[PDB]
Amino acid sequence: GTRRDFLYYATAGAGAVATGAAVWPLINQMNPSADVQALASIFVDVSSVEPGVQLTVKFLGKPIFIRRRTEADIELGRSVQLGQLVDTNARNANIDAGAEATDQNRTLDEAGEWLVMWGVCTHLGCVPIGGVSGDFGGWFCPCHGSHYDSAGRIRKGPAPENLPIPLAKFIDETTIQLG
Amino acid sequence: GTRRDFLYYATAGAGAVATGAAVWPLINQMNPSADVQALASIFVDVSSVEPGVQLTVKFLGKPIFIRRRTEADIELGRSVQLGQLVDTNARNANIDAGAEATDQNRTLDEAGEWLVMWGVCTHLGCVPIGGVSGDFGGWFCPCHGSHYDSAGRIRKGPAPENLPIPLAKFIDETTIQLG
Amino acid sequence: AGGGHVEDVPFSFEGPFGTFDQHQLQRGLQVYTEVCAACHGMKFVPIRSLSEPGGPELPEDQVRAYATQFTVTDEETGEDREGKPTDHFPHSALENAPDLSLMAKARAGFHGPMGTGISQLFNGIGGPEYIYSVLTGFPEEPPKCAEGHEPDGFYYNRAFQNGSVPDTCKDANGVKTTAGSWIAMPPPLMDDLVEYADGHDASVHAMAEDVSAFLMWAAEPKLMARKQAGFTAVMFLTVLSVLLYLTNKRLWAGVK
Amino acid sequence: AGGGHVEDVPFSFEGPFGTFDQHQLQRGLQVYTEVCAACHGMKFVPIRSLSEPGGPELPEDQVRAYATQFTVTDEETGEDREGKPTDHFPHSALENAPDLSLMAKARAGFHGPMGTGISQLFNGIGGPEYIYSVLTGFPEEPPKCAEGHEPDGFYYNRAFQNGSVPDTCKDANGVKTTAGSWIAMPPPLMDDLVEYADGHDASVHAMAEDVSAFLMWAAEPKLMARKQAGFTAVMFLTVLSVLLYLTNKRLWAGVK
Amino acid sequence: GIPHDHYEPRTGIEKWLHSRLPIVALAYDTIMIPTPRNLNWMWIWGVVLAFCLVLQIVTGIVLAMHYTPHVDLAFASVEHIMRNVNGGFMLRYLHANGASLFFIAVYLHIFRGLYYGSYKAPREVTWIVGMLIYLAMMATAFMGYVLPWGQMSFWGATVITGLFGAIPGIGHSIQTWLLGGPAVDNATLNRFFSLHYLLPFVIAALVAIHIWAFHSTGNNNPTGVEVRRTSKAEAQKDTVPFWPYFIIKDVFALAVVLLVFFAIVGFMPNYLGHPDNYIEANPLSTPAHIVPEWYFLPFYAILRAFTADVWVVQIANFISFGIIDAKFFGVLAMFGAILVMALVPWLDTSPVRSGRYRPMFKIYFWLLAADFVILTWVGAQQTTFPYDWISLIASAYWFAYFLVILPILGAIEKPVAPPATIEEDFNAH
Amino acid sequence: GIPHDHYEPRTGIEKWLHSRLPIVALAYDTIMIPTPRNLNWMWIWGVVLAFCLVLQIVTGIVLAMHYTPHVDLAFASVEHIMRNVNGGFMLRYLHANGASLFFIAVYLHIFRGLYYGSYKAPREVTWIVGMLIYLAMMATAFMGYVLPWGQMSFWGATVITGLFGAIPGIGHSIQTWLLGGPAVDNATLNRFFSLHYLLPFVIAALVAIHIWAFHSTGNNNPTGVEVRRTSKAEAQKDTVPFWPYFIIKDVFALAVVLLVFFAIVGFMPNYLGHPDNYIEANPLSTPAHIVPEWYFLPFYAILRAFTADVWVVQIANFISFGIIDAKFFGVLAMFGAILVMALVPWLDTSPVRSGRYRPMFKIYFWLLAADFVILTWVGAQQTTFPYDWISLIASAYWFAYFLVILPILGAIEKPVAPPATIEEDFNAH
Ligand code: HEC
Ligand code: HEM
Ligand code: HEM
Ligand code: HEM
Ligand code: HEM
Ligand SMILES: C[C@@]1(c2ccc(Oc3ccccc3)cc2)OC(=O)N(Nc2ccccc2)C1=O
Ligand SMILES: C[C@@]1(c2ccc(Oc3ccccc3)cc2)OC(=O)N(Nc2ccccc2)C1=O
Ligand SMILES: CCCCCCCCO[C@@H]1O[C@H](CO)[C@@H](O)[C@H](O)[C@H]1O
Ligand SMILES: CCCCCCCCO[C@@H]1O[C@H](CO)[C@@H](O)[C@H](O)[C@H]1O
Ligand code: FES
Ligand code: FES
Ligand SMILES: [Sr+2]
Repeated sequence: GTRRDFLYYATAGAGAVATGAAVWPLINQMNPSADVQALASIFVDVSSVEPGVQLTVKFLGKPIFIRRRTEADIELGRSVQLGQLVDTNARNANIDAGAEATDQNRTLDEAGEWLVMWGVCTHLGCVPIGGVSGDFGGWFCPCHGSHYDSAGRIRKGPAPENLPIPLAKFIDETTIQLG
Repeated sequence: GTRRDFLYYATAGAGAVATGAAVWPLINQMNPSADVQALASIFVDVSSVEPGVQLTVKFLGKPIFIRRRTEADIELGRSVQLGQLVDTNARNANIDAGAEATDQNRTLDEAGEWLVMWGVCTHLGCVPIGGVSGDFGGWFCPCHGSHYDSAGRIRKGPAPENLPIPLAKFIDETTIQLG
Repeated sequence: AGGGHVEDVPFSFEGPFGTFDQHQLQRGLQVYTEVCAACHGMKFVPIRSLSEPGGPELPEDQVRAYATQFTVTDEETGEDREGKPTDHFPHSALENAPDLSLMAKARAGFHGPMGTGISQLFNGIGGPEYIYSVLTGFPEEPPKCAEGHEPDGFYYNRAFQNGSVPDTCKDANGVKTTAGSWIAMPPPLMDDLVEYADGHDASVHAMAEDVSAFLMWAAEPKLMARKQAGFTAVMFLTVLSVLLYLTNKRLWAGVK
Repeated sequence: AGGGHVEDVPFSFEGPFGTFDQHQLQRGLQVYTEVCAACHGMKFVPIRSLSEPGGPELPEDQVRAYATQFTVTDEETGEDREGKPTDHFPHSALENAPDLSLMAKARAGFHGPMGTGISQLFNGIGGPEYIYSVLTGFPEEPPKCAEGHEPDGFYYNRAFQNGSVPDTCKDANGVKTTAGSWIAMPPPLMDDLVEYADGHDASVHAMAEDVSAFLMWAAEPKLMARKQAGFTAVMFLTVLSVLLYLTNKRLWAGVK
Repeated sequence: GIPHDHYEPRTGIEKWLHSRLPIVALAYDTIMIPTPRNLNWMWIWGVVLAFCLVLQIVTGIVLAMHYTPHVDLAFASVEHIMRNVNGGFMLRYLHANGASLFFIAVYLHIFRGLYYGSYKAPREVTWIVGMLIYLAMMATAFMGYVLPWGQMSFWGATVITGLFGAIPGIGHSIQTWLLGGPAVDNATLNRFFSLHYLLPFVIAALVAIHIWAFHSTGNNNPTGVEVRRTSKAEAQKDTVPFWPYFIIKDVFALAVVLLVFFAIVGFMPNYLGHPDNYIEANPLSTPAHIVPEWYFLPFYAILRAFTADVWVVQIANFISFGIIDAKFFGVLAMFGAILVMALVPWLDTSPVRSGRYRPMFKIYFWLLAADFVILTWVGAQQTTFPYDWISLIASAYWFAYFLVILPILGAIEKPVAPPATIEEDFNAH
Repeated sequence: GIPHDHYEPRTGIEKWLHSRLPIVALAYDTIMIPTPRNLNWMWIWGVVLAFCLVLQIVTGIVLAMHYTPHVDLAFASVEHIMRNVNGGFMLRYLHANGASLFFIAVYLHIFRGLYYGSYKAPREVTWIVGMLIYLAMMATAFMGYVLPWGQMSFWGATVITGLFGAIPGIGHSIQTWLLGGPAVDNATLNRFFSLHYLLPFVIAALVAIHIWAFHSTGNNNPTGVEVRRTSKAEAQKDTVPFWPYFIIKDVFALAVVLLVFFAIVGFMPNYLGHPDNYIEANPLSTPAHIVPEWYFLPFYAILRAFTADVWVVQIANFISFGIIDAKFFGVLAMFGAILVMALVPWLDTSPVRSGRYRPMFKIYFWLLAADFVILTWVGAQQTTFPYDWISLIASAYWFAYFLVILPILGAIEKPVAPPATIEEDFNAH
């Protein structure tokens, strides 16, 4: 019956498993190690940040932008209509994933003075240049030419989305906790 | 005529030179680089060294022993006759290459208080153990069992030679310049 | 130097099915923190690993609190800060106190017999046994041969073999008479020097076994994972060998 | 940002047979130490290279004396000490002042034309020309478009192209009108700021040309060694190609 | 194979070795293979490529003896090589510019193949092995360029790894796995170093198979007419043995190539480089003018030519329900441009081997060569008008050549009669 | 060679490929080679060695993705692997214990050859290629052991490089060149790293020639009687095709070896190691009990056995006017122990292939196997009495076996008749 046909199948099946058991750990060693998986929040002192200054800080190997926006930056941001935006999602880890990209939903405070976001261009990961650059009074990405406005929303170029906003909150009067 | 015989020799000879010119720099890059060639002298503070203390210092990646010898060390060293030593050369860079391995030619000073030498076993380069170890009141090499006496001279074991003495001199009352 | 006699402790983690006792590792962490840490560091052990499975397995909030006691120089800032779990334990505060991160593997307690290696083959390398023997091997009186010949700043220990020995403690050919030798570490332990929360006993014996076990985990944090993997491969390869045996047998039948 | 125009300086080291002027490199070294070193470092240059052939070639006693002025932290000791020739030049004192070790190679002064690369192929990359142009390109009056719109803490420079520019200096599509942009470096030179020992003139032009040559050597210290080898390889291969040409021709002769 | 005379051991030492390991028999039969007599200077690029691999390997091993793959030490260790290691400056420039020589040579090697039909039957395997080698080369050169850890290294790595983040569904996993974390960091540098060392040996194994491939079929020649194999008599009128006739001719060409190459390395070693890579990697600031190495520019231009406004992109987005956006489309286009070239034996439907006897083909071929140069040039330009259109027309022609013209050409073209034999063409010269 | 059937393409895909690249014909003729039917369990160690080489290579490539060759970071990078890298503890122990498995297998592989006469004609080339592989293995393993930069790493490197300082005249130059300075330092670590990566690929290339060598001659077998090649009829009575009969027999044996190997790695991964290599390199202090890895111990024992007091050393010293002192004599003895084993085809003067039919030979061989075990053991002891003598008698016998016994035995021994054929021997078992 099925006694002499089955041995050559069961043996080959064990060999296939053995190869897979050898191959998976060879792949997973390149996945993030325990030292990387464990990187935790950081705190940034901000008392020294005047309006019109962007503070740039390293977090998870990438830049984080902290701009204390001026009156001009804030006025421009609220003046943009939703239907004029490339991406109408807030891209904000602190609120609903579906929240809309109004200027109020892009800042930590209700006054809209403190803009905290990942300084990582959403096209292919470069750093946009700040100091009121580009055609929308915000940031300009020199790698392939994306323009962001004064609230960090994408308006022009290859980038598909607004600069993502990390988990961020004032822990006290003068300190922001990222992550 | 020598017109058709010379080209096949001259062409191959040029090829031989060209290969050699390419191989030498592949060997010579492994010879000491300019940062290594440039290593210069160092200075050691000794004011804290009481008799019976060995100061151990790194110099050119190897240990240098600076021992302030006691009375016992000096008496034992001076009591050895030349014909009783395995290696009768002083191994001292500061004097003639032919000087004899008398205790006087093994110390920096006439009082015989300051013994400065490479702590590098002349067998295969291990570090002899200091203080008062071995069978000759000196140093013991744990790698293959060489015994050195109170003047650092080889007396027993596989090591062929006395521990070498580097260029060393007192720059002032309390500082020795090695190299 | 040489090898010497160590006390054969029956640690839970020994044997192919051996595993760490979680409470013992926690007690040993307390002993390291309250006693050894004053002089010894663990510069290769990430503090966050006190939460990782297969160790003391402390809540991550406790570990976050534990890491604060260390003053760490931040890498980016360059200014001092409270410690985080992502930091390592500090270096040894005392310059000649060796780092204990890998001590349980950098020492062998079992040797021989004729340098055949058979002793280690059955009893293991013996590092945590060795550590235990040093913590335990401090006698109140030194050997009679050195009553008043002890090197200053050194202490007789039964198990320590790399220490100096007075001339009066050597025989006529210079071999030392004493079981051990003189170590620069003063006796660090003493009965109930630590107050365990669960009321576990804190004799020098108990703390020495607890801290020896903790230091085995600090050196081989993945011991349990390694054995699980060994078992798995061995059970697999038993099956695989049998199947390959029957295949080989049933194949050669049409030949001999 | 973009590329721009640089003054085509005739540096001695340019051309296949070009070589450094030893006295010029020494003058440039004096400028670097007395002016630039206040803000800029050269963290990749070993101090001992001031003696090596193909550079300033200072006597080793002078170089030994020069190295003393620097305060170096010994790695093993951890305590501060006087500099040695085996130490590198210090890091930049000013955090946003770039390191000048490789500046003469990390900048291109010649670009274009239609991104065909023909300009660099004939005129070189132009790094020392660029450095010269920046040191020269500080005008007393800014461009008319920013009469009273200068960012505070910045200075207009003709050759710097990566700087910010006032809103009033851009056209309707936002591209800057000015030849240059605003740099955070204040004009570092001024007539006779340095007193050269050999009496060489110390106009802003002269110091800028001298220190640009020095910065080319600090960036490419082995330039002269590289060209001797280049000449040699080309001379070998010219001869070898001729011999291989005659051989190939005389071989195929017995076929066609 | 082709009819030829075989090896025979003569010395007493040769008879001894040949009866145990016939390695001498193999070198003889390899180096004495009858090769078509009428090969022109476009047949040298195989030897040039072979030399480059050895040059890169030998200088590479040496450089790795003094280099540290750690973000705190990598850049400094290369300057240590340049300044302190005996001849280190020369070994470094040879390795860097040697990569450029490696890539000028393949592209000339490839376009030779595309013209003379060295990819059409029976040479598909040679061609496919070649395509694998080319893919390995690009992967090798990329990771190599990261090791100095300059600004182009770091940000070039950021850009190129972002390509893989664009794959729907699995993109973010692939990107993290390649990076070893959330960003280009030490983990990325450390693993690229291991793979930069490994892959050149994989390339060598592929080249070994590559060489076996055209020895099995015999070399193509400019006429596309195969060597006559019915007898040794008429094979010799079409051929001469590889040694000495084509060994010395290749070695000569190599000496001329190296003359130019050593002039570059000796006198303008940085022309083909980017100055921003003499600046240390800064994860917080990006050079304004980041640009790839010239040998990646054509394919880079293809990637960035397909933006969201492109009409063909908007159809892809509509038909794919939003899955295929411009970012991912550009990635498909880039690997798609190489793939259609890999498939050219099955896209070129003409039975005529050599493009020399294909009047319409010559036009489209030389447009492709011009297109490749155009593509290289636009890759280094900005994406503004007109370069955005120039890159769209250039990308467009590349796919048209392989996917439309070549299939169509093989069913329309009127070819010229080739020579009867290789012998006929040679005597006329 | 042996008479057997050749490949014939059957599928249309097979006919297509065979007419372009006969790689399937090559793989078929290889895996179906007629192999003597009467091979015993000592013929498995070739496959184990093949497996080890892949294990070392694959685990090695992975480890280099996380290791840093710098004295300040090397030891820390290995602990980073052990604690943080996914599976890093297992990959490290596999590579470390894998070297031991690699080396137990060669010694068993070698002594198999020494007993059954697998080195005698026509198998000298196979044997000599084998000796080069062994040298490459030793060189790879030495440099590999240095990379963690523990105390044994540093001082083992100091000792082993000091051996080259013992060469008269040129010794210090070779030593400085290997070290890159006055002492074992970073330059040494950095170059050992590059070379540790390279040499396994050189080994792989040598193994290809190795397999080509014994495929050209055919495997030796336990009787030493070669397979009959006069007809296909009688070749089949002496042989079976390698696939499936010996593939499956080897894979079975390999699974059993790995069962044991994985128990070591899983349950006693440090048994075969030295605890002192878990201590960071200290260039100023030396462990008291430094001892080499077990696979270097026998030759190390030979090296230190020839001291200045040994009568034969003192004659050498006097006759050579002092050039050959004990240190260098021991170095000559050490490489000499390996060399006489390479020359055994020309020292074994017996025409009988297999030692199974050599009564006196069996005695001296098993003494050599015993001597080798003894040599390994004394290698780990101190050089005091009696070990100094045990290592002198053991070293003496090693050289006596190859240089005196084996030459003399072939002109004195009265061997037993081997079987007429392999078939006769197989049926009797
Ligand atoms: C200072 C007051 C110490 C404290 C508390 C502890 N240790 Fe210690 N230790 C100290 C010194 C100065 C040394 C060096 C000893 C020498 O002779 O070199 C040590 C050493 C050790 C060792 C090494 C023994 C060996 O084999 O080399 C071990 C295993 C060790 N220490 C363990 C240990 C433990 C577990 C401690 C807390 C219970 C502890 N030490 C505390 C100084 C001090
Ligand atoms: C490391 C890279 C390479 C090496 C060492 C190499 C080597 C060679 C050599 C020596 C030849 C014979 C001489 C000649 O015709 O020039 C050859 C032929 C050839 N190679 Fe390559 N090559 C390489 C890359 C490639 C690539 C990238 C391709 C294709 C995409 C390719 C395809 C071919 C073809 C089609 C031939 C013609 C063979 C014939 O006419 O039968 N090669 N190669
Ligand atoms: C086909 C083979 C190879 C190719 C195409 C190649 C390509 C490159 C490139 C483009 C660089 C960047 C150089 C620079 O910009 O400075 C590089 C760097 C480097 N390569 Fe390779 N390489 C090859 C083989 C190797 C091998 C086999 C090794 C090592 C054994 C090696 C070692 C290095 C090292 C150490 C660097 C960094 C040092 C430097 O930048 O010069 N390379 N390689
Ligand atoms: C990575 C190292 C090696 C590999 C993969 C390898 C592989 C093999 C294999 C697969 C065989 C087939 C029959 C058998 O298993 O005996 C073989 C045979 C043989 N090997 Fe190796 N070997 C290695 C090292 C060596 C060494 C170090 C020596 C000798 C010093 C050696 C000498 C031989 C001999 C004499 C034969 C028998 C040839 C014959 O029967 O014709 N090999 N080897
Ligand atoms: C094929 C034969 C090989 C042998 C016999 C060998 C042997 C060794 C040995 C004995 C060690 C010391 C391991 C320890 O005890 O800690 C080692 C370490 C190492 N080997 Fe290999 N190796 C081989 C191939 C390779 C290859 C191809 C690589 C490629 C990268 C590699 C990478 C390493 C690395 C990175 C280390 C240091 C990390 C560690 O110690 O675990 N090895 N090797
Ligand atoms: C040399 C080079 C390179 C080489 C081959 C490449 O080919 C690919 C390799 C892998 C994946 C995709 C493409 C890509 C870049 O490496 C590298 O970082 N760059 N630089 C660069 C600059 C801007 C954007 C992207 C890259 C290269 O040119
Ligand atoms: C692994 C090992 C080793 C392996 C093979 C060797 O073979 C040789 C390599 C080079 C030259 C001569 C022999 C040598 C050392 O390398 C190493 O550090 N050790 N340890 C050691 C300890 C004391 C003295 C000398 C060495 C080895 O065993
Ligand atoms: C000898 C081949 C089988 C090896 C696996 C047997 C299981 C080993 O198990 C080990 O035994 C050691 C003492 O024997 C102990 O020190 C270890 O705790 C234990 O893991
Ligand atoms: C065209 C291939 C041969 C190139 C070698 C020509 C010699 C180039 O020479 C170089 O020219 C550059 C200016 O173009 C100068 O900047 C360099 O100093 C000079 O070495
Ligand atoms: S990366 Fe910012 S635009 Fe492409
Ligand atoms: S190294 Fe000192 S005795 Fe051999
Ligand atoms: Sr026990």
